Amino acid sequence: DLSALNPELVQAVQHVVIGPSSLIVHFNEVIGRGHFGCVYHGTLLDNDGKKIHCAVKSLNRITDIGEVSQFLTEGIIMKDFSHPNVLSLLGICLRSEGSPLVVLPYMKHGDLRNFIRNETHNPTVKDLIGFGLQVAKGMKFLASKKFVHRDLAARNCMLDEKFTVKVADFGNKTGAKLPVKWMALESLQTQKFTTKSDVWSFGVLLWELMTRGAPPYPDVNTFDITVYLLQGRRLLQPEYCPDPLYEVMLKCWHPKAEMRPSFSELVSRISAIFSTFIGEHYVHVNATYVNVK
Ligand SMILES: O=C(Nc1ccc(Oc2ccnc3[nH]ccc23)c(F)c1)c1cccn(-c2ccc(F)cc2)c1=O
Repeated sequence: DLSALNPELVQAVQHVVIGPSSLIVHFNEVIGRGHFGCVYHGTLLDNDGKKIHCAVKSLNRITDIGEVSQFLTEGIIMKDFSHPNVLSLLGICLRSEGSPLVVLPYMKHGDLRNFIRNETHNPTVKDLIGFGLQVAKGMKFLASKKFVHRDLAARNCMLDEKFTVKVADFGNKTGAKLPVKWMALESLQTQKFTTKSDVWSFGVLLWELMTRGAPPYPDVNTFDITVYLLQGRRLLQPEYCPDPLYEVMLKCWHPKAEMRPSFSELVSRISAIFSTFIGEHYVHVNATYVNVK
């Protein structure tokens, strides 16, 4: 039904729409398979003189109407998400006899977590610190628009052919369903999300980077993370992590949310650490983290 939903709100879906003949969505070519997400290879015909390859995520036709909204609603968020360290949507061409569309630019290298784990790759201490700096830049931008991510993690970050990191979100709320291992104390306790709780999340992300994609707190259950922290615990210093960068992770996990540094100060602090390295140090994988989920 198009008569309709929110005939004054869902009008923004006008701009984000493609022309008559300018798209081809192959299903023999599958970008993957999420869960309730349409992840397939996709071909787009941009005006002309341009050949754009993208990731296609447009949902079924007569799926319903109340479950359809929640979708076209989240695709709109990216309307004004224009930063080089943030993912954005190419458009939404709603078919007449097919379905309404969605489009995300194609990322050659996929998800940041899987890239660092591949053994055929050889990142250095500088490479990894540089991936972290790039995430801090995107968060400083989202923070300024008063936008709260809620799920900052290395698996939600993307990587293209130039090695530019793009923050994104791969489309219950009590105990198990949420990302309890990336959450701040106040968040786990009261279930309310803020930018200062995005800072906590960023420090876990910096941990994943220096261990080359290891899982955080592998011995502790999600049901009891609050109890484990409240004893006075934090993740350990990785082998290939610089002293000063560990001091920064500790600051992101400060007990009082208002004492944590801002994304602005993080960008500042991390660029200095970065600037003192050349690239003569290789990071190898921990045997004990190897083959662990
Ligand atoms: O539908 C989203 N995202 C998404 C992310 C990755 C996806 O998979 C690929 C895309 C391109 N190349 C690939 N190669 C292999 C896999 C792959 C993919 F299909 C979709 C999305 C929706 C709404 C809001 N936001 C959003 C953005 C910034 C933000 F900061 C928070 C939320 C999103 O990200």
